[PDB]
Amino acid sequence: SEDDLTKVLNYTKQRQTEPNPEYYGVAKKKNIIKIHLESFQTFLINKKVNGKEVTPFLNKLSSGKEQFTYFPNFFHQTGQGKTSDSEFTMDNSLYGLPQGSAFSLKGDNTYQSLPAILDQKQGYKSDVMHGDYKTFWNRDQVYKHFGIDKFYDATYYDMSDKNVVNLGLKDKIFFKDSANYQAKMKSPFYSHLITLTNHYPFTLDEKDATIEKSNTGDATVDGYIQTARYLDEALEEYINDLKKKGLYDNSVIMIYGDHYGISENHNNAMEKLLGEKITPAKFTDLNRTGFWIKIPGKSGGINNEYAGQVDVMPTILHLAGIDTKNYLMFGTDLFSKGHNQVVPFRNGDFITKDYKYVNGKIYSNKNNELITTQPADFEKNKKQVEKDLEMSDNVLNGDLFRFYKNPDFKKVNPSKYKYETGPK
Ligand SMILES: O=P([O-])([O-])OC[C@@H](O)CO
Ligand SMILES: [Mn+2]
Repeated sequence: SEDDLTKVLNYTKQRQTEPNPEYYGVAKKKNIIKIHLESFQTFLINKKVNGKEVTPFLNKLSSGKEQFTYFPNFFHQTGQGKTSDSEFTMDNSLYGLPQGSAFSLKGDNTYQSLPAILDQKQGYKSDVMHGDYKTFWNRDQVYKHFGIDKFYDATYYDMSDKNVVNLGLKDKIFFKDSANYQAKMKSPFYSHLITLTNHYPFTLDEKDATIEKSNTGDATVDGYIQTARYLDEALEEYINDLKKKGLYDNSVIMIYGDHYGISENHNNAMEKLLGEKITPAKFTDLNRTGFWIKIPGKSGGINNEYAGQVDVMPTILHLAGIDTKNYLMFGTDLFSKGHNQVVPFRNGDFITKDYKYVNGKIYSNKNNELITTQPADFEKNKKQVEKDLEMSDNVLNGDLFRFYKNPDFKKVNPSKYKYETGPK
């Protein structure tokens, strides 16, 4: 069993990259704000419906002219855990499980998570804010194992009828109250805001909508337009509030969609919306969920690197100026020249710069046309993908961090974390 840990540690060594000297430690001890966009897909970026931009603010950020670096080729790598899978991978650089939810099933495993590393190395206090109750997706248990200090769940927000839609709190009230909670925190903090409104079935009260539905006839797709617009507006206003509170300029700010909102069940309506048949290759391309990052002292831009949510943890750690040689991680720093441009999907599909592998076939990214002559690096890349998923599963199924005496990590005591019921 310590042998099983050893094999995984050895496996993750070869991909390790040196930080880019232009980015290394540039955000040391700066506040880090992480904004989750529920069910957000980047096919929305620059999209118009009835002549109106669905997501006008994120369109500005995605221009590269607004202090954020946008990655248009950034993919979620989630499975059945949905939001919890995305959270898991964002804070651990490990995959979720092939079936079921790592949060629900591995909630008392041992972890060496991002928030705990930031606390230990640099005195970061961590928090999550979310307008649902704390035991959904077993977050109450899981976050103590991650070493998250505070969890502002639904009990920190007014959950009256006028304030809720679908699963709970409306994003505009969420961001407004959350900005006010962040303004009262001590620096350095690591704050994760998880939104809720842009969630299946994508229902929005008429009085809240500012764009009309598309007219595909598919209620899911047509509704998604309105909730996506609403989230875009909530976010624009949130960024405004940060600027007013003095929490914008000197914060690392990251924004990301957690996973796709529109499944292959809606291929008819998506063909109408996007004006193209939704083939398996095309659906794979639509799994782009986006990453936007603003780093103090650095200009924004567009970076076309193919990458996944596994790459976020090592990127943040290198921005903080933390040496990561001893962390068991599957991703690599987005800003390093050695970044590994292969993105495994939970189902064994994967994408690279040049081609994608989807249900046992290879397609060129240029045109999504079938490739018949195997690329030079295909067997190497396919093997990496398969071994990545298997090795990550070995960590979760063997609870392998139990056997790791890591010179750069003090074991978390989960009983030291408690999330009290809020005033609301
Ligand atoms: O996992 P899902 O269903 O996308 O997200 C739901 C939640 O985050 C609710 O708390
Ligand atoms: Mn989600």
